[PDB]
Amino acid sequence: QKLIANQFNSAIGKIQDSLSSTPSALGKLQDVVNHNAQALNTLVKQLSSKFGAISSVLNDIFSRLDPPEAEVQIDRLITGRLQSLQTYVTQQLIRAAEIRASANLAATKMSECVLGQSKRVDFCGKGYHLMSFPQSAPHGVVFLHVTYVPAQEKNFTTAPAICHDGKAHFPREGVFVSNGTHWFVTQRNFYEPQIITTDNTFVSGNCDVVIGIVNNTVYDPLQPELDS
Amino acid sequence: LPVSMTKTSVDCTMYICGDSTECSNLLLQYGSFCTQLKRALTGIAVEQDKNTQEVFAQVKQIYKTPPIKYFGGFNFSQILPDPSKPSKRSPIEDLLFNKVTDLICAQKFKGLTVLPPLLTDEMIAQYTSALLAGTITSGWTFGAGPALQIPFPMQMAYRFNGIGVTQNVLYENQKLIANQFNSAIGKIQDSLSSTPSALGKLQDVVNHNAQALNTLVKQLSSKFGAISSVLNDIFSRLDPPEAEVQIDRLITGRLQSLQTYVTQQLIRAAEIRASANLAATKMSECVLGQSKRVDFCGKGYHLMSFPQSAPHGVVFLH
Amino acid sequence: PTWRVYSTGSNVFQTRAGCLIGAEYVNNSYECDIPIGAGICASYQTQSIIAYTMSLGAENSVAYSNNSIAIPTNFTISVTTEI
Ligand SMILES: *[C@@H]1O[C@H](CO)[C@@H](O[C@@H]2O[C@H](CO)[C@@H](O)[C@H](O)[C@H]2NC(C)=O)[C@H](O)[C@H]1NC(C)=O
Ligand SMILES: *[C@@H]1O[C@H](CO)[C@@H](O[C@@H]2O[C@H](CO)[C@@H](O)[C@H](O)[C@H]2NC(C)=O)[C@H](O)[C@H]1NC(C)=O
Ligand SMILES: *[C@@H]1O[C@H](CO)[C@@H](O[C@@H]2O[C@H](CO)[C@@H](O)[C@H](O)[C@H]2NC(C)=O)[C@H](O)[C@H]1NC(C)=O
Ligand SMILES: *[C@@H]1O[C@H](CO)[C@@H](O[C@@H]2O[C@H](CO)[C@@H](O)[C@H](O)[C@H]2NC(C)=O)[C@H](O)[C@H]1NC(C)=O
Ligand SMILES: *[C@@H]1O[C@H](CO)[C@@H](O[C@@H]2O[C@H](CO)[C@@H](O)[C@H](O)[C@H]2NC(C)=O)[C@H](O)[C@H]1NC(C)=O
Ligand SMILES: *[C@@H]1O[C@H](CO)[C@@H](O[C@@H]2O[C@H](CO)[C@@H](O)[C@H](O)[C@H]2NC(C)=O)[C@H](O)[C@H]1NC(C)=O
Repeated sequence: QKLIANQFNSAIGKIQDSLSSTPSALGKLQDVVNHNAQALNTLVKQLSSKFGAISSVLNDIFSRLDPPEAEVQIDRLITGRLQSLQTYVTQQLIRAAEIRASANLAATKMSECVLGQSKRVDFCGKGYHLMSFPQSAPHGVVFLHVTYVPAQEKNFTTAPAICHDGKAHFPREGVFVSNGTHWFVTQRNFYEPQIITTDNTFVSGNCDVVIGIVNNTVYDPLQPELDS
Repeated sequence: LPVSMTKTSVDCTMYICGDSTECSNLLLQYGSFCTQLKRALTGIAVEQDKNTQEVFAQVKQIYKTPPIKYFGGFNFSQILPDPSKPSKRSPIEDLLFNKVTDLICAQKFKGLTVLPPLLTDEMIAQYTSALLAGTITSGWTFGAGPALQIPFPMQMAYRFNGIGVTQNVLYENQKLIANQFNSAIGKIQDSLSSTPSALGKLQDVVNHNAQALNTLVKQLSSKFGAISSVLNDIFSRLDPPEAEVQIDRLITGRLQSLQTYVTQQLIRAAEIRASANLAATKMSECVLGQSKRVDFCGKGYHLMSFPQSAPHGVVFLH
Repeated sequence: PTWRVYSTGSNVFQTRAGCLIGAEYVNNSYECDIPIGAGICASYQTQSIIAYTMSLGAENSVAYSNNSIAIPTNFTISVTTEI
């Protein structure tokens, strides 16, 4: 418990420095803000376009020419500006679709990673999922995923089954390993050797059909008690 | 599953004006449409490479299969790389590449060009080979941390327990399961070689892009209400007082056509991005692990999956 | 607009994406910053700009055998961000 607590505290301590030091970790939200600002600024700047007219200012056009020519000039300007507005609206609709997709993904992630534990690989982090915590950021969410990663691995010699008294034994929930001399049964994700007994093995058939079976002994807990 | 789309670039001046300078001078007076169009096309181009990176570049290291290829009776010859051919591709990959395929010069002379991808086919093949080596030698352990070796029959026993069937079922039926797997791979190769309509999606993507480019090229033969579809004959046959109307109308028509092209490309890019995201999810949960979701990684109880690369897409064998 | 870079001093490289002038090709392979295309990409280090073929990652080989297994003996808790 103490080691796990210390590791978690160290990770949460380091995450703030990791966020602060790198100035491009929050690039998605900044990209959203920049895209909106650029679209609006471009729409503002389009008002200075002449679009084939004598001038981009309407008052002078009305004050200098007759209705027959002022009409065509202002029609040109009106057409150009309406085209600009329509382009802006279409681009906004496409960006809204993209943001809706991202929001649906965020909702699914908060439902499955924060409100429960997920068995989906690489969905709530890199590794084996434990839990997640949400935080709010301008125009978005930030998930902190806690993950179990194995380390300090060791080699061993394995065997599919153990033949004893003309019977084949298989592990209920573990794997058979050997350190060179003796055989043990251990869980597949953490090394914890144990003595092969009848409690942690089950029998199925004789031992002349399984390729790679290994001779050894299985210790029955009942005999020492009934012999004492 | 399609992953990427063809990257295109468009030159404004050569499309709208061509070889006329006064047309360029007038075009300077219609705003910053070209900056918008170029920016959108560049964004799509970068997004394509991002899609390919997300789908394929998921393993930190490049794993290699052992020199001796014995895996408990399973063959794996039809999906592992072949060292004889220079491209270093599996047979299935070779069929997939050979099954999906002056107009380019005509398009180029009008200002429409195609940019090359960042990742060549050899690099994608190398990534797929690394994924296959990892899933054969290690299992699902290489996607959750360091890669740990485990014999293949024991991996299949674990995957049998994952679907509610005990280990003895595999261990007493090893040869039958191996023979069924080998026959299934052979039938997959034969069926892929025989039927030519299996690769319809990628061909559809390619055809749609080509058709859009052809329509854009053919829009230059329209008059839009002017007196001719060529700028030089308009400028050489009228006075500057009256040529402006014709040139303005032609320019507006061509700008509208090119805007429509850009909008269609944006919508198609959104669809391809959705497909690429689905492909990345499938690579994460069907190849790097075992999935309990029904019908996500095939019809039946999922055991495993193998990736292969195809032109602008991925092929999963479940 | 009259800024041509002639030759030699900036070197000339023929890639599949075009002609590169100003960068020197190197035989090394690095995880690169500025993508150019066709697997060729550039960076800044020597002092000058260098172009190279990007490296996909470190080569690894897993000791596969009929009767060899690897089992962890320790663990690590990791906290990761997703925005
Ligand atoms: C398990 O055994 C394998 C092979 O016996 C080890 O892989 C070797 O590691 C050494 C490093 O000490 C290298 O010099 C060899 O080239 C490796 N051989 C192969 C075939 O890859 C592996 O290191 C062992 N595992 C542990 C945790 O020590
Ligand atoms: C394999 O593991 C067994 C069990 O831990 C080891 O046997 C013990 O080894 C220690 C080390 O000297 C002795 O003090 C014990 O008395 C041994 N117990 C028994 C029941 O034999 C064995 O030495 C290990 N083998 C190797 C090669 O490390
Ligand atoms: C495991 O034990 C069995 C039986 O104890 C061994 O099978 C015997 O091997 C001897 C050879 O020394 C033969 O003479 C016998 O006919 C075999 N059968 C029996 C019932 O004794 C077997 O060799 C041992 N080792 C392995 C790897 O299975
Ligand atoms: C244990 O592995 C070895 C290989 O490391 C197997 O021996 C044969 O090795 C050759 C190498 O040229 C392969 O082509 C064969 O496929 C391997 N098997 C056979 C039956 O020849 C050996 O078979 C493996 N052990 C068992 C019990 O299958
Ligand atoms: C894996 O399958 C391939 C076929 O895809 C086998 O190669 C064939 O071997 C037979 C020998 O009976 C030849 O007649 C065929 O011409 C071979 N085909 C090809 C494409 O090479 C290969 O032998 C199988 N693997 C093993 C270990 O047997
Ligand atoms: C498992 O790993 C932890 C660290 O991840 C090890 O704890 C470290 O042990 C060394 C040596 O005693 C100390 O110098 C460190 O300060 C410890 N770290 C922490 C965070 O307490 C632990 O010893 C490892 N366990 C095994 C069995 O190897």
